[PDB]
Amino acid sequence: TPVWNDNAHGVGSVPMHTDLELDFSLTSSSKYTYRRKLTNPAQSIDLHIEIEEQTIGVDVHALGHWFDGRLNLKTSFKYEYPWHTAKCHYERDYQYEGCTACGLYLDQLKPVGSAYKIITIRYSRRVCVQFGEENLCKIIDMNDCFVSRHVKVCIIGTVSKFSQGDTLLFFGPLEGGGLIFKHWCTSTCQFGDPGDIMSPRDKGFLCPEFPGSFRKKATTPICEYDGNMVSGYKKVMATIDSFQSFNTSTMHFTDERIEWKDPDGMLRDHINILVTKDIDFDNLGENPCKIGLQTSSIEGAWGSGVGFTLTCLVSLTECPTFLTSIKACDKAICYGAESVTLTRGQNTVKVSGKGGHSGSTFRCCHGEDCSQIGLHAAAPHL
Amino acid sequence: TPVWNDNAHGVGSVPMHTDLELDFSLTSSSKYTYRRKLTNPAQSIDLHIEIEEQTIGVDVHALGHWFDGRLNLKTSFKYEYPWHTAKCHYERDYQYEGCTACGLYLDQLKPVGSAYKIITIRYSRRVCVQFGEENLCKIIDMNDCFVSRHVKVCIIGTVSKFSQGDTLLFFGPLEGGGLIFKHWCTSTCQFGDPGDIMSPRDKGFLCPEFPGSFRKKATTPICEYDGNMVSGYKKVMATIDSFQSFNTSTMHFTDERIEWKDPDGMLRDHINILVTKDIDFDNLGENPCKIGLQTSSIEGAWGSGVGFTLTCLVSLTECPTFLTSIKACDKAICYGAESVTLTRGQNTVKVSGKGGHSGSTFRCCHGEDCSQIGLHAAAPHL
Amino acid sequence: TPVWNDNAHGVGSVPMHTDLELDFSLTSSSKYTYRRKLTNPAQSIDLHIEIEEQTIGVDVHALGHWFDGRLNLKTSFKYEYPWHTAKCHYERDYQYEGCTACGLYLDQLKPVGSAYKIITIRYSRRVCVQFGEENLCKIIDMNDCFVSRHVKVCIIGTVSKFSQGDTLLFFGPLEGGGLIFKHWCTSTCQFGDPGDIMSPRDKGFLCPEFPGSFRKKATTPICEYDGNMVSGYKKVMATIDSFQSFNTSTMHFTDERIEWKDPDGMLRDHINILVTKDIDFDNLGENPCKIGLQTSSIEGAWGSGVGFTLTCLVSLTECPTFLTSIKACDKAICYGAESVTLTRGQNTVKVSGKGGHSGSTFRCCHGEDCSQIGLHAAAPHL
Ligand SMILES: *[C@@H]1O[C@H](CO[C@H]2O[C@@H](C)[C@@H](O)[C@@H](O)[C@@H]2O)[C@@H](O[C@@H]2O[C@H](CO)[C@@H](O)[C@H](O)[C@H]2NC(C)=O)[C@H](O)[C@H]1NC(C)=O
Ligand SMILES: *[C@@H]1O[C@H](CO[C@H]2O[C@@H](C)[C@@H](O)[C@@H](O)[C@@H]2O)[C@@H](O[C@@H]2O[C@H](CO)[C@@H](O)[C@H](O)[C@H]2NC(C)=O)[C@H](O)[C@H]1NC(C)=O
Ligand SMILES: *[C@@H]1O[C@H](CO[C@H]2O[C@@H](C)[C@@H](O)[C@@H](O)[C@@H]2O)[C@@H](O[C@@H]2O[C@H](CO)[C@@H](O)[C@H](O)[C@H]2NC(C)=O)[C@H](O)[C@H]1NC(C)=O
Ligand SMILES: [K+]
Ligand SMILES: [K+]
Ligand SMILES: [K+]
Ligand code: NA
Repeated sequence: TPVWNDNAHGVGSVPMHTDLELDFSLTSSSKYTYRRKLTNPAQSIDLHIEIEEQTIGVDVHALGHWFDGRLNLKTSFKYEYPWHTAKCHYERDYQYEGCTACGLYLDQLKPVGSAYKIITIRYSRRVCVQFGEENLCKIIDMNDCFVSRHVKVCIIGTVSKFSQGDTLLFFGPLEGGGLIFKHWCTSTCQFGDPGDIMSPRDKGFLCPEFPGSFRKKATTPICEYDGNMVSGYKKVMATIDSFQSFNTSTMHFTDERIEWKDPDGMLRDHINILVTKDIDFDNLGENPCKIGLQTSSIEGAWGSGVGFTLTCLVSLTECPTFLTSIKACDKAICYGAESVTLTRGQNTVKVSGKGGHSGSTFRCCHGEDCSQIGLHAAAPHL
Repeated sequence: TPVWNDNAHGVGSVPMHTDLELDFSLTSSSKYTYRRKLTNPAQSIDLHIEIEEQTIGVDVHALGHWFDGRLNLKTSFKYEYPWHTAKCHYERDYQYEGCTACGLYLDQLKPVGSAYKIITIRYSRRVCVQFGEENLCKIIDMNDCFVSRHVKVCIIGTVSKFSQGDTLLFFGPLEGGGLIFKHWCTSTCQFGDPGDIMSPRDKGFLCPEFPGSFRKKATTPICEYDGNMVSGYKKVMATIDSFQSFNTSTMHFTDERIEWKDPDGMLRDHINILVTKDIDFDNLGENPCKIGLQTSSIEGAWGSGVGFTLTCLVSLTECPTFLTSIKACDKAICYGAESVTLTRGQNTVKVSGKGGHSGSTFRCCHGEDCSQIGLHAAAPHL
Repeated sequence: TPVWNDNAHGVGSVPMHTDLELDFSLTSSSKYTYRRKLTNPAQSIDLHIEIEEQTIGVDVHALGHWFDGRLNLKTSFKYEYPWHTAKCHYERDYQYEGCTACGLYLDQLKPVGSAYKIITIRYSRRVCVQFGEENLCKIIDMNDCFVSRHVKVCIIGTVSKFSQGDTLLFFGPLEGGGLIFKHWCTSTCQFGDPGDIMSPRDKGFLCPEFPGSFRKKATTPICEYDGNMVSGYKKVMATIDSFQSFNTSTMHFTDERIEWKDPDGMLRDHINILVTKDIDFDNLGENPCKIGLQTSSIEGAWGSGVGFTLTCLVSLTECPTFLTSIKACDKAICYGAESVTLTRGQNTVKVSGKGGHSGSTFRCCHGEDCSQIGLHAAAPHL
């Protein structure tokens, strides 16, 4: 007969047994403080609420640096091309009757920015509530709720600035801001594209294609190339106003993740705060079920839009069944979650996730509780 | 003087005459159940609420299968090319002083997945409410409300995973999941692009372009082609981690539509449930207006991002005017809606819609009531 | 000790001291009216609320007209090409032993539509509230709240139809509707792309690239070109159902901005209206701080996805500190905002914005109050 469920984050209330409601639209980039002494219609309760500015957390794959460069054309006339040491090149031989060779190569290379592929975007605010001698702080994700015996704080919002798959480019001492690219080259990079010339890891260029053709023109042959000769950096700069900038504040780069506070004050979210002074709220997720967790296996990749899957062994006691969520987390960041009705005893639960880095150990978690160890996922782009 | 309007789905309440509020953030992929006996401060009322998991419904155009293949180059030397039977080919003749022909053709073709263009995305939850001997179930769209005399259930949420225009690729026995492509080729498909080699309907390939050039190189000429030789499937697989996967559960494919439950447990929506035990809510859309409906004509297409327009003849009685919505629906799925202030008597109302398939008969509907017949739209991509 | 903050738009209420709540999901394209006489459990208060249809305001850059055309190939044999007057052309000379010239040129040019790049998208509803002899109307942005002593109206919603960076194409007497393009050419335009042939300002074509190659074939040489010969307009029309249409009503074009009401009746937003008859709401943004404003400088561009930055000199009196927002606005439209904790006396505040046109004078604003003059930003695409 029981059907315990902790996936509901919120409260049941009797509107006549509630004492205070705060309901408002708040600038995303602003904090908010509320302080009041709650008195009886000779004992007072101190209420102190602090809501911090909206933070964005983006799980990314670092793509390395984008480069500007010049495309050079050379003519030579077995026996190797004069330009052979160039990493990025294209050639055609005209031979017989040794050869007579046309070559293209990139040179005057210079890094212009660092690029990051968006894997996941999540917004949150840190919320702290003191009610009497109770003090509790929690990072509340947008579209989730802070729940306590006497106070509920729900945040509801939407933002459409960034999308999964976008590429963020930072031109310099990041902070300040960057550009969003919606069409950074991936499966085909041709010279001229945004993202054309990349160095994924300081060494090794991923060279673009040169889709055009050579031609040979009473003396010496002269080579011509009839494709595009303008680098992607130059083409983008020539129409820079076509691209979308964003600004940042208090940036924090870590491996495969960027967090910051977006200072765009045009954005708002909705905050609702409900307080009951006497009779406790009915916590909708209250239950007597107890969960033990450990990892079993993992497959897939960090830093990947495809992602990974963490297999968890989950033990349920004190309930016949329990509808809940099992998460894949490491160091207080969660990368995926699976809603599941557990049955009493052992359960096997697969959790699909995305994000993290080579050093991540993805743990099986329930609420704030996690397994003793996590598992590493595989590298992407092998 | 009257200005009846049923476009407001919700209630007016006196907060002191309300008995229970449930307010919470719920895991999108989780159900929720609430059961309580409502008692007087010796007669009890059974309250039973069942909210089902979020479902996504996507109106799509089935694009057929994407293929891998190999690009082959041949040299021949009136009188037809040795490779002439290949559906996808490209040739250049070098003649005079019969010809001497260079050819490219695709072969070793193999279907790798089924592709679907997103036309419309809608999320919903089925909500069932028992209050006493009243029992009512309704599919509630995200950002709409369930309304009854004693209970309101509103769902508010946002999801940004899928966008109109995205292409979904399913690699195998769909269920499990798929990939999202944001740049599947449409107006120009070149060999190497995602979507390059398609078969829209099991027969007939839509062949990609081959943008490169041929060249002819003491004996026989040998042809060369200087464009890309790697298929789009291979190029995408080589950088697969650049693309975004999604997972699915309890899939249901129908013609030009896919429905499933997304098991991503990181997503949440907001649920508000308000209950009045005694005095009925004021239903904000209550009215005495009566509507009769029939179709008049249709133009445009199913399976199209451009869409169709259904013209409806709508009769209004019992009101001088009525602000309401007229919808284009078939088999309990609605594909478009027009808000309109009807005037007493006959009205002509045009409803713009998107989606459906060749067998769809788009009917004129108001609320749960529809015309006796619907009209077929035209096919896309003719 | 004080920490005044006006970034919270909303109210604190005691639920037992509130008299009426309206909560509902409203068709985006519908208005809503509520009229009631508020009576004591012999004096009545007239309540009259009018909510107007959702309006979209899009800051854009007008891209000029897109053209259809025909690609013509000519052979000629110092001394200028027969086709030299064509604005869009491509040539290769085959010379020595004067030249023998192959040329391509565009002709039969015809404008097919007007294109606009989306810079910013904002939705709003006009809300008017009469409570007794108080009457107040305000344009309320989605996810903001109307706040007065006796009535709060909050709008919460999300729409995903348009994105920053999309290109809107209007084919004719705009109104009716248009097409959305997610991949309009920017940094590289090749013949065949959406956006290939543009005229930014009635004179001057921005010509596309012709990435293919010429070749020369007992008499006269004949030129061939092996690249794409089909215009972008024709290629798009050939697969028009792949693109997304939208409809419009009561359009209003101004320089670099378009406003309209989207008649898509499938879209809804959420409206909450709370009324207290007797004791005034606690306005969460109430404060005694007083602000003076003037511009100091500006940099950056109108009509640009990169944007501008307006530097404001802001004087704070009557408070030691004040957390608020300073905006960049002109003629009752705001283009950016910065949340800031001002300190008593002078402050320098930088406000990042996007949008506007050459005639815009961006002013420093707080609430409904603005500086006496604004500053012009620079043109984009110079
Ligand atoms: C959720 O999806 C993952 C992802 O794997 C799928 O990705 C799709 C894009 C598509 O390519 C499909 O063919 C592919 O299976 C599933 O994980 C995969 O499962 C298969 C079969 O068990 C394994 O062979 C893969 O190694 C494995 N990959 C990863 C990264 O885990 C997963 O099964 C699916 N369901 C759940 C509950 O996570
Ligand atoms: C809503 O838009 C449709 C779509 O038709 C428009 O699509 C735009 C993308 C653009 O190309 C524009 O030129 C085009 O008209 C309108 O329907 C069309 O209306 C015209 C004129 O009556 C007819 O000739 C078309 O056949 C018709 N097409 C379809 C599919 O119905 C429609 O009028 C407009 N308004 C409403 C209220 O639906
Ligand atoms: C908010 O961002 C703007 C935009 O300028 C940045 O844009 C990024 C896309 C990237 O290219 C980065 O290199 C670039 O600085 C900042 O404005 C710029 O600031 C610099 C340094 O002071 C000036 O040299 C530029 O002229 C100026 N441009 C504009 C349009 O204002 C701005 O500083 C930043 N911060 C704030 C608070 O607005
Ligand atoms: K080439
Ligand atoms: K070609
Ligand atoms: K060329
Ligand atoms: Na070529």
